[PDB]
Amino acid sequence: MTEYKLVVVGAGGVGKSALTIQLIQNHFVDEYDPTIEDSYRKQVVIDGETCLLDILDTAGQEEYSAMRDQYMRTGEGFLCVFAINNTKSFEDIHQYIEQIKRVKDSDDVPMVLVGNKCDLAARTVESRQAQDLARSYGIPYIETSAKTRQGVEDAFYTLVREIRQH
Ligand SMILES: Nc1nc2c(ncn2[C@@H]2O[C@H](COP(=O)(O)OP(=O)(O)NP(=O)(O)O)[C@@H](O)[C@H]2O)c(=O)[nH]1
Ligand SMILES: [Ca+2]
Ligand SMILES: [Ca+2]
Ligand SMILES: [Mg+2]
Repeated sequence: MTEYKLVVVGAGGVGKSALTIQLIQNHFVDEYDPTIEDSYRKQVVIDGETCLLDILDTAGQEEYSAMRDQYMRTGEGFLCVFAINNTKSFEDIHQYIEQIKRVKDSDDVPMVLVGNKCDLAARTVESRQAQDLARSYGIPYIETSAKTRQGVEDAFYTLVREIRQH
């Protein structure tokens, strides 16, 4: 079947694994469990087509930035996640996008900017500023909550569609 190599990237703690676990396993990891590198392969039906999601869940850890070039090379589409209650993760997310473009020698690589944790009250990143960043890059912006599942399928399936229409 058609396969989509998705990579989830972003600062530590933004909810990369929670987004993936919510998508693939229909539940929210309310727990501390840092990722090194994790891979999920789930066969889904998206707009009537059977396809294999091959999702690589990466580490936000401040080191491990050598293992990062290798999965950016192989990755087909990228979920670029920050948390709407963590301005630093937003500020850091431009650096991931830049590294994706450098490692893939392209600025037309399918990407979705994801503002996660949108259930929380103490938001520190306004949707308007996330909008501008996504617009400045030519990529959609989608807010998610891995806790309530809001926007989760939307974020991942839009990424698949960005790949399909690329
Ligand atoms: N309220 C809320 N908490 C969330 C959400 N997503 C993740 N969290 C919480 O935030 C923490 C970090 O989640 P996690 O998915 O492990 O983040 P990560 O980006 O995968 N971390 P790492 O880079 O270390 O692998 C956990 O306590 C998790 O339950 C969300 O959508 N809403
Ligand atoms: Ca290069
Ligand atoms: Ca181009
Ligand atoms: Mg994780």
